[PDB]
Amino acid sequence: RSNESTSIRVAVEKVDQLINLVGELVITQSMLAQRSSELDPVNHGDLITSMGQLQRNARDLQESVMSIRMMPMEYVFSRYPRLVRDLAGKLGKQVELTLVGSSTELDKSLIERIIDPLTHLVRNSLDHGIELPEKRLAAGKNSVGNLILSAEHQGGNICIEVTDDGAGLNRERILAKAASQGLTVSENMSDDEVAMLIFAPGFSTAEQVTDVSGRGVGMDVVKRNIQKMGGHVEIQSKQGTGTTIRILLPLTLAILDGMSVRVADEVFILPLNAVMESLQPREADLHPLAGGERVLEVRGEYLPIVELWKVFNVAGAKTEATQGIVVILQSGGRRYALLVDQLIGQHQVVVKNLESNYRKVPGISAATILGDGSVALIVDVSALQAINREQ
Amino acid sequence: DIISVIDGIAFQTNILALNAAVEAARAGEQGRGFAVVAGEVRNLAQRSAQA
Amino acid sequence: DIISVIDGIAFQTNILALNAAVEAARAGEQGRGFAVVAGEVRNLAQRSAQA
Amino acid sequence: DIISVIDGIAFQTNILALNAAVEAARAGEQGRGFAVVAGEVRNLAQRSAQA
Amino acid sequence: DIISVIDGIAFQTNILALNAAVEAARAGEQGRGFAVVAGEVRNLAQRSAQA
Amino acid sequence: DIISVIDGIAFQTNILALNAAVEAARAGEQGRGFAVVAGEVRNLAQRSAQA
Amino acid sequence: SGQEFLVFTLGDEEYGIDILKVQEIRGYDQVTRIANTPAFIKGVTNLRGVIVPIVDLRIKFSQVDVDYNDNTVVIVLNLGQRVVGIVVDGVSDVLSLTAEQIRPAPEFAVTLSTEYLTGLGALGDRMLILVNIEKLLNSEEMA
Amino acid sequence: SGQEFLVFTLGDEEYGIDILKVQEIRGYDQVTRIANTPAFIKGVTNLRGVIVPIVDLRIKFSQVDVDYNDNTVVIVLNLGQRVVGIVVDGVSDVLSLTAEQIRPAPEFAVTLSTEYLTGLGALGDRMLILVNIEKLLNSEEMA
Repeated sequence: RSNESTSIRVAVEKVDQLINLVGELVITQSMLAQRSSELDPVNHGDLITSMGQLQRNARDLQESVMSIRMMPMEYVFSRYPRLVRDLAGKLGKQVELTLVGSSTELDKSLIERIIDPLTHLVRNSLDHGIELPEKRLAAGKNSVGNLILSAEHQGGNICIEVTDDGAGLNRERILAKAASQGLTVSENMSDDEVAMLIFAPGFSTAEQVTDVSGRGVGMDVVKRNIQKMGGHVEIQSKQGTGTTIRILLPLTLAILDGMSVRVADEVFILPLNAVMESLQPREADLHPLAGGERVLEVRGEYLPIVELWKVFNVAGAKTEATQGIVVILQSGGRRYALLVDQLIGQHQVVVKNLESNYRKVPGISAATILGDGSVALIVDVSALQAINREQ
Repeated sequence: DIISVIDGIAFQTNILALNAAVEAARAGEQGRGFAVVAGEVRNLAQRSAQA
Repeated sequence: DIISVIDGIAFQTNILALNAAVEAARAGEQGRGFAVVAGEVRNLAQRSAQA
Repeated sequence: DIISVIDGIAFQTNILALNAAVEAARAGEQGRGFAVVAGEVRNLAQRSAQA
Repeated sequence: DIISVIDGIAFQTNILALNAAVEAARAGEQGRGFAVVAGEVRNLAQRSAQA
Repeated sequence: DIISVIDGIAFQTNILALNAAVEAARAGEQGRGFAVVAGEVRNLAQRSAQA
Repeated sequence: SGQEFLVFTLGDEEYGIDILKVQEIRGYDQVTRIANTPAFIKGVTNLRGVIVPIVDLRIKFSQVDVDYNDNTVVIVLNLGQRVVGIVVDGVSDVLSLTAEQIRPAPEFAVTLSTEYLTGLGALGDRMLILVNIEKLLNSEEMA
Repeated sequence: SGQEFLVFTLGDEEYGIDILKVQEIRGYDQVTRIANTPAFIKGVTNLRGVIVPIVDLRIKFSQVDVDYNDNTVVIVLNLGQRVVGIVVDGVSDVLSLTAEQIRPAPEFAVTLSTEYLTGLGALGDRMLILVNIEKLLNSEEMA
């Protein structure tokens, strides 16, 4: 007997209202915190000091409200045995489900939308993935399967993996189906990369989705729900080994970490997750390129140099890379450089959607506001990744 | 002519020293030392360039 | 001769205080208290040297 | 009038130099670094004030 | 001209020994082998510099 | 007479500086920092001695 | 190892306190007088949003000659139940008294009492009077 | 990096030893001549309250001339079981030989120095005669 406690019924609407109150609070203190840094430290001597203690307590209460709103993952894992132990006996197989990390929690709103996606993955493993006991012993594999549903925390995110030891996702079958619909593929892609190509419209672990799977939900629909929640998805499978599908879920989508770059008067911002390195290339690492462009040599690899002033048509920018600064970015595995005039530093600005009064423009994803009052345009890294390909 | 060269070399030293501070903070806790070191090296370049 | 000595003593104090600030930088948040004292000592060194 | 300021600043430097050593010894093994630097900086304050 | 070079070389030697001495006694009881050597080299650097 | 003393002080510096690399070899890659410092400090001792 | 203590000056005499109880050291700062309080208590001053009263140890001991200068220093403490500072004319030097250097309090009359004194710190030709600032500031008079 | 060594010059030739075994480098201090010992063993000295018998490697190989001016220095070793000293004309520098630079020992009818020749640091043009300091002082000629 360690320690006990009690609980009281609380309406979900009341708990959701807390996220709205603390939400604006975290967003309000973030804007005010930036103003105290830009202004002189005289009047803001003790204000900046108190902001540090509030900046941490502001998130502690936020994470506390969320944690109270989450629920253990065991409640979600308690529904998989219903489909594993039952379908195994109906089809004539032996599959034992294993649960790892039951102490993990997850938001209630996320549990009402991740059960069916994961339920579809388990259904495919018990039909196309895992084979019969006889076929498994023939290839030296154990008769009884081993489905594992792992889950754990990750700072401000939650990781959920669905490891399987079935027949594995075929490689030659995905390349033939992906190339038919018009998807860029190649033989250089390893078995883990080809597994990420099963997200095409109307397609899943098997070509027959609507015919086999009753519910009209597949990898294309699963990823759609993940985008609405702000998560990601990864697959690391291989033929004759197993299958694993990872699914991430965020917790707070109101602050974006990114450095503020300046390009002649106008100021922009670049995401921090995409920025790799930065330096000042000289004449000993700059070569021409077909089409009046240039490339940056980074440890032998010649990366494409994309001018940020050409996309926005900024007058008076540092056209020469020796005078300005070049930052190495990345989006979708491939890396690419970006030319700017002068840097500022890392600042956690608040995302501001521009579609509220107009619409998205090419080369920009979101915006925000600085301490003084000027608006800062957040450049889109996904758009710049497609410009170098056309060069 | 030498002052023009020192200004050019000092300018690159300030930009190069600035990138060290940015790359230092990118690592997080594994670059706190280079942050102040790089932040101070660039300061000397501005004084030398301004001088 | 004494002013020349105080100028050197004040200069050495800046070097010693400079290393203290660099040490607190590599330590991270575990040296903010010494950074304030180290920076303050450096300021007095400039005043003593300038004076 | 300036020596009176240098003498005063020299005394304040000794106080601030010892304040770092006080918090340094209280930190334990992590503070031994500042104790060595603070120890030498304190000696310069005495020589500066004595000068 | 040579004394001016020896003066700089003798002075730089004191800076390198200073950083090594501060890093030696930065933290940990195992900083004895580097603190003693760094301390002696730092002393000889000043004697050679003043000489 | 002073050059004879600087030659002796510079010679002793090579002895203490030489031991710095020996103590650093025990740490392996961790003591690689003192190896570079000891290597340069040992070289400066020869330059000051030969000079 | 021996017990460490923070020594400070108060005009002519010298006293000491435990270094563990000390938090930081900083120059004099403006305070706020409290309604109806003793004379040895200057006031309270803000520090990181916390009320840290300021007490003058030189006035508490009831001395004959009292002086004031711009070089006043205030040693911030961190007791197990309160956070009250102390004013000192100037820090002395940190020491590490051993079991032999820490002698009991005198037998004659002194400034404080036997309970408000930990012992005597011997260091060459400088006799230090160890003061138990912990129970002193947390005594019945201060509550 | 590879294994580190400490190369020292003995007039013309060069010999390398394990730098990890080297304790501290010193000069040619006074020693107590012991006529009972051979000729290649000068005497003993008192270092850290331990009798460190000094050895003259330049005499063991039967060289041309042996000097004892200020250029000569001593290297304090540390075999764990005892502390032995060796006289050297002058240390070169500290290096780090890799597996490719360290060459195997030669072959001949008589073992000769092969009892301790761990390898030959063939650093391009500069030849290094790596000798095991432990087996060297513990060989039949030294034991």
